[PDB]
Amino acid sequence: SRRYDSRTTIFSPEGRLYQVEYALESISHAGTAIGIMASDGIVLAAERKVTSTLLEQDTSTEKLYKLNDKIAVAVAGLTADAEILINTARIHAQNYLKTYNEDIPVEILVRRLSDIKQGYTQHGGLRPFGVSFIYAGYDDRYGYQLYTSNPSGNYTGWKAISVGANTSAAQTLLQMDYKDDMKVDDAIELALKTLSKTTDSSALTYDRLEFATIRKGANDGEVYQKIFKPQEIKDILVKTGI
Amino acid sequence: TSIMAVTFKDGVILGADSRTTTGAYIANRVTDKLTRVHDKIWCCRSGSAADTQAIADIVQYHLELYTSQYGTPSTETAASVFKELCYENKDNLTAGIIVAGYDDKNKGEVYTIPLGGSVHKLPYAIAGSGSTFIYGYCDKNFRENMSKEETVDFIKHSLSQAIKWDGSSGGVIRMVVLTAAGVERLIFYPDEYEQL
Amino acid sequence: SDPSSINGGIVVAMTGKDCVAIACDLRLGSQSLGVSNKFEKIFHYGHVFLGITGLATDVTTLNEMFRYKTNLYKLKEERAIEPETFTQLVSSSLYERRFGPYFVGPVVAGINSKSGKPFIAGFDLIGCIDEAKDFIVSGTASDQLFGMCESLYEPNLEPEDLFETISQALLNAADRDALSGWGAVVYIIKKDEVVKRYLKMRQD
Amino acid sequence: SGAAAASAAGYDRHITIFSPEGRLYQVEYAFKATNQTNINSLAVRGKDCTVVISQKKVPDKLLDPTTVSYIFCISRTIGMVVNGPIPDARNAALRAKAEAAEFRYKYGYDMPCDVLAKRMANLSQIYTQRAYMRPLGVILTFVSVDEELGPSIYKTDPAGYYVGYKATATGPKQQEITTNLENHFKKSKIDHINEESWEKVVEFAITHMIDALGTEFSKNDLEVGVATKDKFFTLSAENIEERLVAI
Amino acid sequence: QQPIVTGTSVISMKYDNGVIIAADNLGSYGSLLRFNGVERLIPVGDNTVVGISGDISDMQHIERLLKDLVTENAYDNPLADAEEALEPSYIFEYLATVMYQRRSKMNPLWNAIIVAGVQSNGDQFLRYVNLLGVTYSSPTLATGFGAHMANPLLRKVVDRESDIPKTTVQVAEEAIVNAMRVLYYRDARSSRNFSLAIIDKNTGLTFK
Amino acid sequence: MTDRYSFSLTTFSPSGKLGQIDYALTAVKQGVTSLGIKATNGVVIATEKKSSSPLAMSETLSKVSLLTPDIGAVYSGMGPDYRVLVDKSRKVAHTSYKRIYGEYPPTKLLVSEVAKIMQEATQSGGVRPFGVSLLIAGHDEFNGFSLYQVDPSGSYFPWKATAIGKGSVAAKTFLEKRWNDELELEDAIHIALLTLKESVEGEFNGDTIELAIIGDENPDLLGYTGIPTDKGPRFRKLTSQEINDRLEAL
Amino acid sequence: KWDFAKDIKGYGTQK
Amino acid sequence: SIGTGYDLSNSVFSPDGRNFQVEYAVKAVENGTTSIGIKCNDGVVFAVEKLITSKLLVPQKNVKIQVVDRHIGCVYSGLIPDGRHLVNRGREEAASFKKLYKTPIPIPAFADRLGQYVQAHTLYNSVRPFGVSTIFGGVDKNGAHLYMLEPSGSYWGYKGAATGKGRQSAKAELEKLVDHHPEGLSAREAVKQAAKIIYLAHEDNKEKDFELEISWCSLSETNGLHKFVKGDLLQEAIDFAQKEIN
Amino acid sequence: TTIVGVKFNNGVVIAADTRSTQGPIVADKNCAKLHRISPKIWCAGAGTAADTEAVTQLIGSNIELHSLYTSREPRVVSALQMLKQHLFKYQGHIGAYLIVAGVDPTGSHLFSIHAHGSTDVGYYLSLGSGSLAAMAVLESHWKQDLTKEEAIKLASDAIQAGIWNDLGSGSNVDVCVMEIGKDAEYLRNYLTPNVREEKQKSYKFPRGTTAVLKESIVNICDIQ
Repeated sequence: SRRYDSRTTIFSPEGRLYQVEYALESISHAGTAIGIMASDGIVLAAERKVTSTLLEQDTSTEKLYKLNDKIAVAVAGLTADAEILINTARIHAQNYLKTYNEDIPVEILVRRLSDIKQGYTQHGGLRPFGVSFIYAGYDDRYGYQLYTSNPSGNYTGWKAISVGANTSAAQTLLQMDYKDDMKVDDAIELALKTLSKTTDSSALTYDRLEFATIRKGANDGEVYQKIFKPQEIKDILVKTGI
Repeated sequence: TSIMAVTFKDGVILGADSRTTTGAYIANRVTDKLTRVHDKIWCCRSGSAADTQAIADIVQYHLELYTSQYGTPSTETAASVFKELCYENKDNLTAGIIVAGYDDKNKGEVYTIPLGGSVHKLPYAIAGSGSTFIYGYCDKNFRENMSKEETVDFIKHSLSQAIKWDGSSGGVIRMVVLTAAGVERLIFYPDEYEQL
Repeated sequence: SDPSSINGGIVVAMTGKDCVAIACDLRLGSQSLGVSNKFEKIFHYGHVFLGITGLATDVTTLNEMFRYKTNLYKLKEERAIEPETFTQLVSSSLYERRFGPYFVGPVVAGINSKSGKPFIAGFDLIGCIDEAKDFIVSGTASDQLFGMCESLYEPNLEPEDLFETISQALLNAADRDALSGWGAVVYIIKKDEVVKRYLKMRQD
Repeated sequence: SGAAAASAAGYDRHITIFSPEGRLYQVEYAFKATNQTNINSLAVRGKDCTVVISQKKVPDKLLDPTTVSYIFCISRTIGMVVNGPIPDARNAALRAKAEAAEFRYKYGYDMPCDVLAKRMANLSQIYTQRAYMRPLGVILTFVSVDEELGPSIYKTDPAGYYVGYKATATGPKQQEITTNLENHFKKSKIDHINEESWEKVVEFAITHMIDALGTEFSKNDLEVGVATKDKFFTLSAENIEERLVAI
Repeated sequence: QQPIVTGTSVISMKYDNGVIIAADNLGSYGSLLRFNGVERLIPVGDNTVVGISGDISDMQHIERLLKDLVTENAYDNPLADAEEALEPSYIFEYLATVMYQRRSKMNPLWNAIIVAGVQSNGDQFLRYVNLLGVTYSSPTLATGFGAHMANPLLRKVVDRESDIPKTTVQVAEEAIVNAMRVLYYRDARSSRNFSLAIIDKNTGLTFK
Repeated sequence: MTDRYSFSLTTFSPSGKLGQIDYALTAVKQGVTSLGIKATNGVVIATEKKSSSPLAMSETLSKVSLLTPDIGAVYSGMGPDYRVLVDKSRKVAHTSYKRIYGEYPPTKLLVSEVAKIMQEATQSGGVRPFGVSLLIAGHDEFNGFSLYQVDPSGSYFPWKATAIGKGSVAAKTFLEKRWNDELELEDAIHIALLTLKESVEGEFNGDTIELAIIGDENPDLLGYTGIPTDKGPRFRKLTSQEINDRLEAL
Repeated sequence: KWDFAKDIKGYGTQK
Repeated sequence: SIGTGYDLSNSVFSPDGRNFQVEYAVKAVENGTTSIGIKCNDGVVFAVEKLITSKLLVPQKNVKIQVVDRHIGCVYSGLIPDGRHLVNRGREEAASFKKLYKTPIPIPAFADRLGQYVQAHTLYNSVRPFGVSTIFGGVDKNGAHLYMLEPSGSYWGYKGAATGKGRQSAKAELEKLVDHHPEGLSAREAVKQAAKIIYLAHEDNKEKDFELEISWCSLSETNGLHKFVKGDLLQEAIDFAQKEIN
Repeated sequence: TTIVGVKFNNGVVIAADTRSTQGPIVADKNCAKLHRISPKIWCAGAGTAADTEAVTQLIGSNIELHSLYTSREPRVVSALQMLKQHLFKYQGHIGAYLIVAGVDPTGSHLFSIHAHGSTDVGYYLSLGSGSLAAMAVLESHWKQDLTKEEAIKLASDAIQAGIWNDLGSGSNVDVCVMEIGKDAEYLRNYLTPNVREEKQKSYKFPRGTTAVLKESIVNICDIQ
């Protein structure tokens, strides 16, 4: 037909905006990112595509990130357009605390930060972001939380998701063995299994990965953005008997 | 404080007293008050100083490109640049100055500029808060079409006539010259005109 | 009336052998009155500490904006703030407002976690970085404390030996000041631990 | 195959479009404009004196040849010669002459030809980022006699490339000239040239753009510049009559 | 503002075949009397003049544009030498509405502007305006102390609207020239010099 | 055949890919070879100078350039999109970081302030991107030495030993045949020129080559002897003769 | 003591 | 029509380093009347064929010369309004050269404030160039001048100029004179010597009647200003001209 | 806050008191009045010090770029004609009154600056509260064709007059000297003429003296 593909404000006769859906296949090129919601602490996870030998894949976390001492993110999409809206998020959370003097809830910035990704699928000769996220938080109103944001602006709250490549199985494998209690250390041993069983390679090293953890587990209650280093995933990794 | 300029047959002359003041303290006693705005254009900075520096340093910008784009300038053109900065911004600053130049065709010219901003034609011109003591001791000694030797001391006898009786602001004296051939800074010292 | 001479607060800083000491007063109120026994005029960001004087709005408002920042510089550079940058930041973060300014006598104190060193400084309301090594003060009663702190502080001091010369420098002065002194507070700092003590004095 | 997929599939009318070869083509099509006069300049160094020469054609008789010139005295100590159409030479000449100035108003001295070729070339890049302006179809030469570097030639093209040659020519006829002084330098191994006088160095550069150019020249078909400390200027016609008498 | 180099008075009168206006030639700085080579009368065309008082810095600013106003008239009107030229009413409104829109901006011109000339039909014209922009007309006018001293005098020559064609030129010039005497006799800042302008609907114009 | 999702940038194709970036990264691979590898006590940054004509003084323009005393660069690809970049990079040290922190920045926060100067020009039509690349390399005092790449897309892959340009994979094939973990600078330096003897044609002397180092402070370059703590630069361009002996040691 | 006021060619810049 | 793609717009370059929209404007000047200007020992004289389409037009008041501030004139040949748009920029800036410098604008410095303006249109995209080629000269301190303006932005200094459809002709009769008289014509024979030409240049349009116009600037006969003609001066110049060609 | 500048045959030099004042009351025993805009160049501002230090560490950034963009050493005159234009925008709210002197490829230089922008030149200058006294000393000792080590003394003993023969000055002296083709020597605490001797006893206190209401620990803990 007369091809309705060239601007994100064109509305094909069937009612569907094509140039948004394209973004939702610009994400499959990405690198997988997983998060499971425990009963006593969320876990996240990740996986990288490029892993040549002569580049420092030790300290540089490229996907996992923080927003403050309560909230963490795991990206899946273009990387030019992650700094743009993860500094903005930091700059949003502080500028809430700064003027209500209490911590940011998750359902605010996910609500906000997704409307930003809708302010570009509507007006101007602009593009929509190729981005997704996996939020992981805590707050008095609901406690533990998990959330997700497409490159459209639509968000939904979940219990366990994978984004990026090969989620099809990685949901399927997940949803048929996710118990509902799942103590934290019993969650990690699930997340690796998904990435172990879904990927393309067979090595699943210590360098290709990073997986972090939120923890309320301390006495004198408070939150702990525990990120894991290369030296202890190895303990996670030998312990399973890969 | 005490500056003046005069024309003659083969060119013109500028002059001044190298002294300043804030309150009643000798701060800088060797100051020049003459500006290389262009090769054969000069001036005399009377009034404030923070203003005339920047003003003069602008006018290079408009006379350094007008030099380039459109030809060598004329002296009439200069004061009609100075005038447009001093009139249009009169109610902030404090400056009243003099110019001088020369063409091989049109002989020496000297204009003047008060505080409020108004060019005028003049053969002899004076300016300075402490140089109103001379309007008598020059209008009688002065004539036209004289020469270098006759007008140099003419200046010299004037400025000491200022500083001796109640000048209240002046030091050494210096002067320059703008003929058709070239230019040369002159210098005369206290011991010369003091005993005079 | 001056802004600086309204509410009332006094702060002190002092160097020591691998230890420092900072303190402040708790009185607050209008002109010729007092309302609260309890207003911690002193704060901390990371290991680096800070203390403020003068008008209370520009106390409470400088806490937030500096807290808006160091929680970025940690996220962005993956490293806490150390003082000798912080002491520059407070200059240029005040010298932007050279006109319509804030009305503060700040201080700063902390250790540089690389060389184990101590550090303090003081400022004015448009960012003149004073880098005295022995001590530095600010408040309404500065002139009532540069004297009764000079004669009391030797160099190369020990923490509790350095403690009791803050308080007496802090008490015998604030007891003479006209607009201060309902209870105090002090911090002694070492490379790897901190403790808070209050102090006893008069009341109304 | 070279520009076949170019001329057909766009890539030749927008500036800011790359080809899958990497080549953008618009600026690579600007250079054809430089030769639209069939004109051919030259420049060389000295002990302290620099020179630049240009033809000055003999069109229909009605012109007033005093004004036809591609030599523009920019400021003092500086000068330039263009290669391209006149109008797209002025807008570069004038954007400069009001640029050496403000420097001297803002930094306290006169710019060299270093910066003046880095500045004006830091602009023609920009106009090949944005669509503000078609890139000026020129390639222009600068000259100077600096205080810290001595003589100095520089050069600028519509992309932004700039290098300070030792001697060079330009136009439709570079290969013929450039060889007739490249071979000259490997003789002596002197970046500069001898003959202290700015006079005697002209007659060197004339005769090399006679033997290797292709004909004989009068006084009127040329226009020539020169740079010396404190000055930049143009010249008279006798310098060749005091050549062929010696030969 | 507040001025420095302030001028002084001028004088006018209408008569049967035309008008007369004149000033003195002087530039002050206070009590001092620096310049005495200036004029006060800026002709425009061959029917019209303008006298000026007040700050000489601004009098230079008036003459700069009137010469341009007539210039931009000549653009695209070959007819505009004879009848489509600048008569005075074509002018004065420009020097009036400039001023009210320069007063309300609050950076005014402390000149006091007088205008004299003749229309194309042949009738008298004379009008006046100070810095605030107010306007009026009568057969004889002055400025500053000239209106506090010499206006009562010249009205003895020309009382009111009736006796205007009861008058000639020789009697007219021989009045203000005696008013000139007064100001050089008593006025503080005046000078012995003079500068005259007559207009005639038949013979035209002349000057000092 | 064409693709009709490549003449512009803000358009996605069904594989979720954008148009012109993919070709800019080809504009560099067609360009000359440049590199920089790493060591334990310093970092090296090298490339050559394919001087077009013999008459072009190949010294009036530097592939390498200083950003801060502790940080230097080199490109591979297009040129004018380099000296227009750095002139608005080093500023940003003096604008966004320095004046509000007193001191020059780390090496990676500099990169973030380059790569958005690189990404401002890939978000709106009417702007070609920077058909270049970069190898920023420097040092600081909590994370240490470093090396970093910066593509036109705004992404900055870090690295240890790497090259770019046409002669890349031939070189990258060679590095790990010679690279180690505990290597030292003056050992890591003759490697990074015998790497460049393969990706070259013709002359291989100081006047067809230029490179840099990073090391301990070079206070003799500093200028203001008399302060105890202001140890001066950490970046110095090796002159011709300082190179032109090492080859004869090889 | 006023014999050294000759080597002042101007008010900061010129020459 | 070498390039069907590279003509729809401006600000482009052909493969041969050209932009053709300028090369099509020039063909709008050719479809315009003739206009000339002679240089003289004291000043200049301008002229033009002023065609008449009907009998109904009033004579001598649909003039075509536009007079800039008293010392330079401009005559067109092409599309008139783009012209009259152009002097009406040249008639304002010259003031802005006066109120800063107080001298009347010279002639060259009046050109570069036109020849640099026109060049701006031929580098953007949202505009159209000018379809004129206007002649302009006058008098200043340093003699006379005379120039041609051409929509490429170029201008050059001419002893003689001619445009329109009578280009190839009047570029001869202005070559003859500059061989006879290197010593500089006076300003009372060039005029009638101009009328000779426009009556010779008409003969591409022997169909239709017309009207002749002249405007002239030189120091001796005018005291250094711009002015039209009238009276015996042009009437004899008419009588001079159609005589000699019959 | 008596500072001083003086030129000699092949270089220049400057010095400065080290007394601070929040009015009459002191607030710093010593403070480096000397500041840098570039390695060879150095400057010292007497007045509102906060407005002194901006312009130094600012202009030292707007010029460092210029040197690299120009591929050339700076010139001090460039450090003048920009700040001269900077201050004049503000027409005196700035509390600045500076000298500046250094070295450039064309020679040596000294210059003085005031707030409105009134800059002037001279072989010797002195500013601050003690601009008066310090100028008179060197008047009584300055010569033509002076030499380097004759100026360190003439410039130091001069501002020693700016200490004893002045009120608001103070303890120490800081000096910096340049010389062509050579680095910039920076003499910190070139002479300590006075010394805070010892009061006749220690007025300290022993342990267990004050009355602490409560006590508690602080944590600066992390992610555990």
